[PDB]
Amino acid sequence: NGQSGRMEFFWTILKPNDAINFESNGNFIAPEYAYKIVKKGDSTIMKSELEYGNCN
Amino acid sequence: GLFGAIAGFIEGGWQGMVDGWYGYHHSNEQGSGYAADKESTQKAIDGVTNKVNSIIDKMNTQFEAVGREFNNLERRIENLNKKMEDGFLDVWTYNAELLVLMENERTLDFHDSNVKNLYDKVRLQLRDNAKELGNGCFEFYHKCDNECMESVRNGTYDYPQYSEEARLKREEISSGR
Ligand SMILES: *[C@@H]1O[C@H](CO)[C@@H](O[C@@H]2O[C@H](CO)[C@@H](O[C@H]3O[C@H](CO[C@H]4O[C@H](CO)[C@@H](O)[C@H](O)[C@@H]4O)[C@@H](O)[C@H](O[C@H]4O[C@H](CO)[C@@H](O)[C@H](O)[C@@H]4O)[C@@H]3O)[C@H](O)[C@H]2NC(C)=O)[C@H](O)[C@H]1NC(C)=O
Ligand SMILES: *[C@@H]1O[C@H](CO)[C@@H](O[C@@H]2O[C@H](CO)[C@@H](O[C@H]3O[C@H](CO)[C@@H](O)[C@H](O)[C@@H]3O)[C@H](O)[C@H]2NC(C)=O)[C@H](O)[C@H]1NC(C)=O
Repeated sequence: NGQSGRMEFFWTILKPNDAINFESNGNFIAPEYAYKIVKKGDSTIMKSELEYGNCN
Repeated sequence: GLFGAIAGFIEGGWQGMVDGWYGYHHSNEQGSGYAADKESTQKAIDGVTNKVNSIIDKMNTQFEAVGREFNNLERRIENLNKKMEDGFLDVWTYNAELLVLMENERTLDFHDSNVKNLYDKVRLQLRDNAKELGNGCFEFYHKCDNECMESVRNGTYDYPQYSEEARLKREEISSGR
């Protein structure tokens, strides 16, 4: 995509009441938005080319 | 098949008996007719129904594939994941197919058994008060009306009550007509 540079992303799960500490000096790509895990349960990531069908 | 009754010494079934799997055809002066044996038919239905439910139920827990993804240097565990998941599909497929085949045999032989046993219920009731014809039928040595027919079909046939009439007939038969 026209770039010879590379971007490398990382992640962690930050428990409630815990904190995450960044320090940097360059080349940092900082967080803006993050995700609360609001509810957990059974799901899956299906691989399908299809789109939504209005059904149950 | 194994018991030699269905499509054996009784050759072919009755298109005109609709209210059961096994039963009777009777024939006397007052006519003819078909009649299911309710009790054997119900036991058969009970039997096959429990069997099918038991098959469904035992296959209830059984391997359920899950998608897992792997990167370009996890080719070995990606393969081990694939073969493993395939490994179970094959086992269960074998289990299902072979179960169907073995139980179909059992089911078909089950029915054969039910008909033999029904014939034999009649046989050991009548004894020499009737003549075994060899084709699934009995020919009485005495008159057996619609009421008497019902007694046979439901276990109530009284042998001593007709035994006298039977021995008298056998004597005429011996003279040759
Ligand atoms: C991310 O933020 C969270 C919220 O801001 C932080 O949670 C907090 O943890 C700290 C410990 O690091 C707690 O500090 C004090 O804990 C108790 C006081 O108890 C309080 O909470 C109780 C809840 O059960 C109440 O029942 C109490 O009445 C009271 O309100 C004390 O043991 C300490 O006070 C004493 O000690 C310190 C020295 O450590 C002195 O400086 C004080 O003056 C005093 O002498 C703790 O300070 C804090 O209570 C807690 N916050 C909440 C809302 O529960 C979390 O730690 C933070 N994460 C990181 C990684 O920093
Ligand atoms: C199995 O079926 C048999 C045939 O129905 C039945 O036997 C019958 O029972 C009674 C005996 O008391 C009689 O039924 C009635 O029939 C006529 C109707 O026209 C009446 O006029 C009679 O007086 C009589 O009360 C039948 O005669 C009798 N049949 C025979 C062949 O014995 C059995 O009871 C049934 N078995 C069971 C366990 O119930």
